[PDB]
Amino acid sequence: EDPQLLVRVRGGQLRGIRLKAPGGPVSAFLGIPFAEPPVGSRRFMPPEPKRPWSGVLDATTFQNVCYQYVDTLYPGFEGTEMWNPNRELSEDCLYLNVWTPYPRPASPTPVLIWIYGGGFYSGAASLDVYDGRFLAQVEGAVLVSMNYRVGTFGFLALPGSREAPGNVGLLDQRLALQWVQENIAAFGGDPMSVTLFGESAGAASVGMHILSLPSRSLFHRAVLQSGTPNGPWATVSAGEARRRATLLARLVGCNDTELIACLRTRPAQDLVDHEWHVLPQESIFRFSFVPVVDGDFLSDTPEALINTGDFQDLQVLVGVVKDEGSYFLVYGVPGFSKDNESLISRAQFLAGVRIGVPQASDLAAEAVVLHYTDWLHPEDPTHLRDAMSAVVGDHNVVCPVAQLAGRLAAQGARVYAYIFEHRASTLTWPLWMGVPHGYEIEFIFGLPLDPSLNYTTEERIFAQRLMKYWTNFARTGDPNDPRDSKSPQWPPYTTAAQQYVSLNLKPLEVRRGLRAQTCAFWNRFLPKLLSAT
Amino acid sequence: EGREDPQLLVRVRGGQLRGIRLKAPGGPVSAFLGIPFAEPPVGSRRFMPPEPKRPWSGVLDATTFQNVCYQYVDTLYPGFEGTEMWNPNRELSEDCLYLNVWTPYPRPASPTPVLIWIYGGGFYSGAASLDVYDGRFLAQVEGAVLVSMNYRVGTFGFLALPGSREAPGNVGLLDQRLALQWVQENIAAFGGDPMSVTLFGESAGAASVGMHILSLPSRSLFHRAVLQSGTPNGPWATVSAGEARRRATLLARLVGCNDTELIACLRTRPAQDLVDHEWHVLPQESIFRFSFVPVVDGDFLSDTPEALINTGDFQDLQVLVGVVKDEGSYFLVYGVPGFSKDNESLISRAQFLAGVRIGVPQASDLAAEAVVLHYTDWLHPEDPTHLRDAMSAVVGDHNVVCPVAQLAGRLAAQGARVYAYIFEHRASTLTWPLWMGVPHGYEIEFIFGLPLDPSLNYTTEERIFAQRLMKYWTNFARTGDPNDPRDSKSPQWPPYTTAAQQYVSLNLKPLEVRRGLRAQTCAFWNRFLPKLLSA
Ligand SMILES: *[C@@H]1O[C@H](CO)[C@@H](O)[C@H](O)[C@H]1NC(C)=O
Repeated sequence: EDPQLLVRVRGGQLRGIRLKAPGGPVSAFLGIPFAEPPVGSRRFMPPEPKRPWSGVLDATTFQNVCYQYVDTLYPGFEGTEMWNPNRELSEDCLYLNVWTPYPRPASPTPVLIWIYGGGFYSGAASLDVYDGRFLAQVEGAVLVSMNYRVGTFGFLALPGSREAPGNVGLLDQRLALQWVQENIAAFGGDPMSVTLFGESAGAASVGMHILSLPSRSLFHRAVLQSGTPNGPWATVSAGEARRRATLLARLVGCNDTELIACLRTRPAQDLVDHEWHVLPQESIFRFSFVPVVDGDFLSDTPEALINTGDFQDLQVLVGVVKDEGSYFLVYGVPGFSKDNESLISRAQFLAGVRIGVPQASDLAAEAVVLHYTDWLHPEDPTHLRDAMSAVVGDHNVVCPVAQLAGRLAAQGARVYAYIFEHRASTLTWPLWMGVPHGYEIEFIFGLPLDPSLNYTTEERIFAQRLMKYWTNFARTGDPNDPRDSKSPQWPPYTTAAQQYVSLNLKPLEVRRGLRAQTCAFWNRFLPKLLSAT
Repeated sequence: EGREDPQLLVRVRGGQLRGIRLKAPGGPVSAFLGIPFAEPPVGSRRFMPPEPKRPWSGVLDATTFQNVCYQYVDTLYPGFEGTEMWNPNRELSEDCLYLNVWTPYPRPASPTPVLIWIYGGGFYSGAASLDVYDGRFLAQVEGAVLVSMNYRVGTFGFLALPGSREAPGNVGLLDQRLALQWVQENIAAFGGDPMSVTLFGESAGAASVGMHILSLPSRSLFHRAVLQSGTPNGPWATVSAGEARRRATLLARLVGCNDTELIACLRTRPAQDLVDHEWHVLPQESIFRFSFVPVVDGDFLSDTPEALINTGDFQDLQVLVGVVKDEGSYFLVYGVPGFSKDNESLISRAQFLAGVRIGVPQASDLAAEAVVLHYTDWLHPEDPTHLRDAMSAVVGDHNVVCPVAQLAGRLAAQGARVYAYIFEHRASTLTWPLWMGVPHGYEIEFIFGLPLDPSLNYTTEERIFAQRLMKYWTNFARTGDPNDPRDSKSPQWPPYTTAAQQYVSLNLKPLEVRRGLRAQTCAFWNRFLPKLLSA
């Protein structure tokens, strides 16, 4: 009974496991319950604090992954499977993991809380890419990750109802943050220095915690990687959530109270079966059950909230990867596949745009096509392919991120921005997808430090660099190594200068304007095209 | 005759002409100036088609330029060369339908290629007698027969009651067509080859050239065409029949006036009255808009130029087209608040938004928003220098550069041999400020070879440059190809194609080949903006 692996939290005792990281041991506490299992009558409902437990709860193993769609587009392919559940599915999934240095830190240590992506329909804190051992070992970071409900279970709302208020997945996260405030000191984490970080939907979730007052007392800093609360995909209106919930119910054979009672009687997989048959249009980067603008958790739209919010005593790190949109195209854009080079035609491109920007009118779609057509090579297949990728990445990530960075900086935040441009050597996706959505995570988490993963020496040093930026940010609100001069400084992002840095194998390069012209098209023009028409 | 220079006595269909031996730098040229090609379009003939000049008797003196067609005289900057060079340089009179011929001296033995100049001036001004249209250098240095003609401008050439007998519109264009006919019949008298006639013109001259391309009865009258910074298509060169009716009726009201009764009243008005009100008839506050322009009459122009270039068969056609670096800069001082020749014209974002409304007077709110969006540099959205240049670009692109791209594109796609240029050399003698760059109209002096006149103070490189340009142009006139078929050292000027979109830079440096004529930006004006404005 190693006394370093034995901790007492408000609910009782836990016993972790000593895990091996390349440069030494780390204490891991895996599958710590933070909520009552949200099962039976508690499906679709807000989480409640886990009741205390007797004796020593075994926290040496990852708990169940929340009930979700499992991906089958490319069975047995590592590129898709790395995002697939790696533990048993179960509605009983409200668990969090903690990694600390071994021995557990002597002084209060900054806490990083990870919030996975997965389009609000999938994900799990237990994937290899979110492994906290390296950050814990190399940087001395106390790292926390939590499971939160996804799909219908986390996000199906009948807004205004008592039994499906919506945003419960987000409340799952909030409860885990609450859990951190109350318990992390026991692990030698500093509750007064909690940085949230997340990618894709996890990034949108971080952004919603920024935009939701009761979350603000629970962290001091945020990192949003390739995702935002604003933009086309991260939220739906009350009216729209009701409609999909209503539609899914009918689809599974089901007054709010009565409708929800019936949904609660259905096996999990039944709801997941028809999850994807509620989207209003054929569309990539669109997700059935996502956070709802409820006038509660989110008092207004994220757009409204970031335009008017006061972000003065807040530090934010935000960024994107070089090819945000490539990944998504192979999920229903004709002409796109991982298996060939996906050189498309002009016609495939116009049809592709109606899917990538599914909310767009004929006119708006035309505006898009005409903006993204390189007019010197109008029908070049490489150009059209790369442009399709760009349309989707810009619409869904880069421009919402630029939009967020701008508003936050204008309104008092300290903002640091990046673009991630190193394609992992081990990437199993074809070359044309470039640096796809999500392939920066393994690097931030420090996976290349595991010599058995066959990442290049260079990639290992890169990963060390990134872990340093992220943890320096966690530590100070500033990603710069406060002992260094060689390698330029990472300047804050501002609305004036619009400075961001490229993250890749070369030293930091400062660039200005993050797709400034193209994001002006998305953030300023297209709205007007739809608000008048 | 008897004691006169035997090289200066020519006969044409209407009689005998005495010309004048002129001194050019490399030797003498024959000039026949002020040859009437039409009955004076006066009195009851104002607004009417030109009637062919009735034969005269005796020897017509053709040794001086004739009257300039009645027109508005620019006063914006009194004393200033930059504006005066464009102002009438002979008496203003409605009796102005004369033309000029420059040939070698002595006149060539074998028939030589004819270049016919059609001057610009927005269809409200111009004269074939301005110094920058001096045909002597092209005549002396390239052995060209150069012909230029006056055509009625403003109301006299373009006021139209479409459908009426007494003011059918496009008569200015018909003046041009009459001089083309005169060339067909008479040019061989001068050693000109009527079977090798190249039209070239700039701005409204270029637009004019393009309308001859687009109007079948003019097609038989020339073989090759040069359009300099102007096109029959685009937002300024034509008006709908309805809009010309509107402008003409309104002008009539303004001066005190059944179409017959109205036109008859207009004909009783002094010429100067019409000029005094010609600017009071435009629908919006605008620059690069002109009141009385070619009308889409279903006669001269059987459809809109856009429709005709979209669907025309241009198989035989050889066309040279291009633009100056800063097409728009000139126009900004003529009524965009903020802009002037006397300072750097650094403007505010506000002045930019307002300038866009004036520069694109046909744009709805959303359309203008799009323009502003497209031309703003979002790195420095408030920068006065960018905003100034952007304002220029907007006006330049919308009126000239993108029309030329649309034209070049359509013509190429439909059988034409198109050669394309961007002229980027700023005259060392330019009197406009530096910020205006290479303004609209400032390639003309080079094509015409003025720098060859050592009294004009052009640099030696400009002299060599002018010669180069004269060579490009007259080769194109001669062959349909601006390239020198010998000189293979010099980089070749490739045709412009939809595939490769090649055009050449014209400046002091040897030819450079570039691809795409503001391709991205012109897709906005040519492909997107129309679609917007269907909403
Ligand atoms: C050209 O230069 C000479 C220099 O002696 C000067 O006297 C003359 O006024 C100049 N003329 C022009 C065209 O400006």
